[PDB]
Amino acid sequence: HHHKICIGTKSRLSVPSNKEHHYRNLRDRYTNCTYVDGNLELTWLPNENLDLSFLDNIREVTGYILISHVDVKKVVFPKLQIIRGRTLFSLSEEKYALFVTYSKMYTLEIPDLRDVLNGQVGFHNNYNLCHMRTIQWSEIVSNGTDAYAPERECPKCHESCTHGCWGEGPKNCQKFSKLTCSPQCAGGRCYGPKPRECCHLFCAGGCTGPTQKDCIACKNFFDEGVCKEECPPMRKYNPTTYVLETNPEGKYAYGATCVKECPGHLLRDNGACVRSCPQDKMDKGGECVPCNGPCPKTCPGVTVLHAGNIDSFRNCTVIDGNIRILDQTFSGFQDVYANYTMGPRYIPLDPERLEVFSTVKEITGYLNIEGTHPQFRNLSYFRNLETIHGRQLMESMFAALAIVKSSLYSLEMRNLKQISSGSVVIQHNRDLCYVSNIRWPAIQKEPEQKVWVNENLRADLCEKNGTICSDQCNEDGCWGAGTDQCLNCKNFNFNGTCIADCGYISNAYKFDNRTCKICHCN
Amino acid sequence: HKICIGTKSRLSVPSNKEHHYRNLRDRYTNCTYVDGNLELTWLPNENLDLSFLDNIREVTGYILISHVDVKKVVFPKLQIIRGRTLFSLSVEEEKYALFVTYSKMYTLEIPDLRDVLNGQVGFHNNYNLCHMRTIQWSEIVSNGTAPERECPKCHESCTHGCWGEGPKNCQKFSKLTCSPQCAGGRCYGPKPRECCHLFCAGGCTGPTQKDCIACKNFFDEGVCKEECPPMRKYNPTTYVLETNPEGKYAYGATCVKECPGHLLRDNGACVRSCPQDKMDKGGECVPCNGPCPKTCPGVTVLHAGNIDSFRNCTVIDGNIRILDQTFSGFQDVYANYTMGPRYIPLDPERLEVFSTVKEITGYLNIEGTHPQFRNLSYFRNLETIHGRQLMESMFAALAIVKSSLYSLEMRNLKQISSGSVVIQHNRDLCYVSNIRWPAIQKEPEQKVWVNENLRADLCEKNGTICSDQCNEDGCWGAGTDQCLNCKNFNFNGTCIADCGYISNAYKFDNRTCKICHPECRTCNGAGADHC
Amino acid sequence: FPTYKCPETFDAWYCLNDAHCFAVKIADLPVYSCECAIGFMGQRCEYKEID
Repeated sequence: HHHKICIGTKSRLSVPSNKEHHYRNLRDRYTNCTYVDGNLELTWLPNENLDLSFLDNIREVTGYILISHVDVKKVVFPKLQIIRGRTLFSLSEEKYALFVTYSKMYTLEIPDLRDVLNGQVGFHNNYNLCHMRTIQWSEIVSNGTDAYAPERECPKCHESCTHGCWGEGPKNCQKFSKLTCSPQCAGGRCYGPKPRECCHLFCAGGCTGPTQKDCIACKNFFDEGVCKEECPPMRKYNPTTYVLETNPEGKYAYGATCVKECPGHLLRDNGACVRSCPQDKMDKGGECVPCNGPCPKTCPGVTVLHAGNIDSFRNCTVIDGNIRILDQTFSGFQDVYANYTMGPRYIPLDPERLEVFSTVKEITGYLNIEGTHPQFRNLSYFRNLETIHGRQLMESMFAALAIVKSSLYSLEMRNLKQISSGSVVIQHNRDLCYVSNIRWPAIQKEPEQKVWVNENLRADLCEKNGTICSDQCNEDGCWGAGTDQCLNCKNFNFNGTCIADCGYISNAYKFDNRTCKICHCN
Repeated sequence: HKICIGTKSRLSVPSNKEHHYRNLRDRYTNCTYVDGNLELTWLPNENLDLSFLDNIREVTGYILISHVDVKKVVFPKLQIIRGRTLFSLSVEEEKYALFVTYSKMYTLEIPDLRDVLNGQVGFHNNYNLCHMRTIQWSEIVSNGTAPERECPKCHESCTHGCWGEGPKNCQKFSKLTCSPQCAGGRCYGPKPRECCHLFCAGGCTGPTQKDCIACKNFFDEGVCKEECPPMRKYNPTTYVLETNPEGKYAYGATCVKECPGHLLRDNGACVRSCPQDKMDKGGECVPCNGPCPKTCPGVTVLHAGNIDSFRNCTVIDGNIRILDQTFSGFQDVYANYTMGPRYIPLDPERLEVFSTVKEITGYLNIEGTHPQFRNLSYFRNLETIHGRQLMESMFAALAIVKSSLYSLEMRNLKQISSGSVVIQHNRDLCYVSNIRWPAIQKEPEQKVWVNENLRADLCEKNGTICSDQCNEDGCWGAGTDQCLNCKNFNFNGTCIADCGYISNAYKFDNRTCKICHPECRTCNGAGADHC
Repeated sequence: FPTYKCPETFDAWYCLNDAHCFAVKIADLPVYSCECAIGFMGQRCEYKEID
């Protein structure tokens, strides 16, 4: 539940090469979303024709909102009421929860924005933008602070409007849960002007009655509509019996939210909902558990693979993060720092160095491969990879496995039994073969997960070319030419390979029709 | 600020009511805070003093007042009743945090009573009682007449009702009285924004957590907390539990930096016992790698019905109480108060079950009487009593009261982790006065009571007095193994004067002899060829 | 302060250690309680008093 949770974006003020792909991305990410866990950034929408109805159901944003280079005449957040600003946007010193630059929109309408809990509001260089000066941010911006001219003549604020408007009409009037209030409830927000009409101290940006049960949103912790200092512990300590009892009423803490089950991208650990397990703890079935014996080794993911960080993956059983393999990876690539200042260039590396990933069994994020090199074929380096959890996904198509414009002839990663929670995108690999014939839902966990497989080497050319699945093997496909490379076998599986009848391979007892086993038979 | 332990015998009483009165006076005088139920019953004579009530400020269980005929019952300082144990008449029906019944008092004055946290209030069939109908119990209870004699109006002074005649006696309001913004709490002025932190109990003198009267859950640093500072603190911005340098263990309504040490530590808490997922490790309530050692829960009373369960236990979680009825056998009663199954008499020979037992996490209580229940050698392999749960106001880890015992015989008992030794009125029991109990107890703060057992001189003449082979520390019985500590040499848990007495013994230490390797008869040393 | 005899089954078997059973009706309900013999206490008179 939570209604619909989005993940916000970190990539900030960064320009996109293709404006249509970008719009398509934002539309995909935000549609039907009510609660954006992260930052919501509208960047580089230049076309005034664009349809921004994906903003239509957003009600709360945990991080910041960045609106930059947006040129559509009216930008409207019809239902957003709260910006938490748990993370704030600031340039290379002031820190923003709402920041609007270089946009050409005539009107920015947030008619129901009651409270910005943290960080400051800021506007910069928006020549057609209007009414912002009529707002009186001191009301909206918690902390009780005043926050940051247009080219046009600006429409008289509607007559209904008590003070200010976000735009034209009466539905754009600014509401005053805070300033309207009687002094008698200083340090809160009243639902009416009388001195008894105020709100529970937990309430954020409004409310309907005096109880913490009537809060619009809450400063503290929102448990299924009610607001509490703390989330009901999963284990509650009994003062009488001195025993840390298990709590039937227990919930997990997801941010300032209180949930029965933890969202897919997080792990539950000690009644909280964390992205990573602790050092002394093991991920298992979505829960941090004690790992029996010593804990298995892990290394963090890297934004781009290169000579500098390739060694760091030596002996890794789990990769906590993402893997991007780019032309840059092989080429060696010119680094850079956020300041935009140039960085060092790393001698290039060749594909053979990718054998580090031989010990790897799981990648918690996504696996991405767009690198090209004459010797970089097959992905047998990941021949022991079993699962890719799509705990974090790529920005477009929600991809957990995205192989794009790579110089690969085959995948070759058997043991890849599961991609949970992602979509697979394999496109434009000139000499990639096999991918067209793998039925990826067999590997995917939920039918709702999508697969895009377009623009690779023709399956017909691969037949002619010779490279197809073994004559053993069901219609599921194979990762490459070999006899072990098969997703599933028809005809009986023995060891890592498949044979027809346990008559072959000298000895083998058939303790299944679908499996055989070795002898020191029957 | 004295604590006292509440009784739980309901409407039951001693035959001797003067004794009963004196029993209550002992229990409650100078008591600030009563842990458990306070049952004030069968004061049938007016003019009993009732002063012990004067100092009570909090009662964790229910308060029950029945068959009390004193004219005026006053709780001068009682302000909250937690009702964590409640009183009932049948298993179905209301459970009461306060119930007064069949009682002859003219007035029950509990002024200054602010909060009944859980459970309901009941008055049944008690004449002359007054002003209770005038009281708003909706104000005192979170959720849940025809007196026949006159009934004086409340003082003019006060606006609603009263507890009794004074202007001191009118009911005050801290709850119902203040602004609706305070749902869930009491409130210290009537303005909205003049409410007290939801963390405390029974009112408060201002808005902050340092300001309430009692802590609802935990008191730490003179500030009420709902939860002790966590060992791992969650961060909502980046979804991770951090390690908390400020973290503290929950120890029953207080937060302590280190646990008591006779207790275990569950993740954030000083605990008595590990839950089914987990198991004891040195200190910690660690999880079980594979299987979880099966364990043996303590029993409320040991009898022929439950004895079998204890077969093959190394650790008794809970305690062991062998009482008279254990040997005599008894009928059981279900929780409905319908009679249950009868239990045949237990035969002391059957206590052999405990010979496998090494540790007792609770307390050991022996009060049972029987012609063949002479020694306590069934516990010969018991080595520690943890005292994680103690017995009576004496706070005993080991209580032996009026048993038929003649000697203890518990050779391996090396430690009592916490709590006291009380051994009294055992008529032919010996040794117990000459046992230097401090030796056994873990801390010198722990106390011992040893009185009224078979007189030391009378043991001496009988010669049940303990080997020459053991020091001033005493002993559990007469034999050489029995001694707590060898006087001179120790060979195979046996106390010996000189290693040479046994040919097969060689002198390993200054206080030890070990037996000679099978190989040879008499050795100089500890070897296969050495002998 | 009227007190009555217990049902036979309770009279005989409810109270232990040579106690006597008494019964009261409170709110039309039978409550069976006990008068303990010297040195015993508890609801069914099961525990030995400690000095």
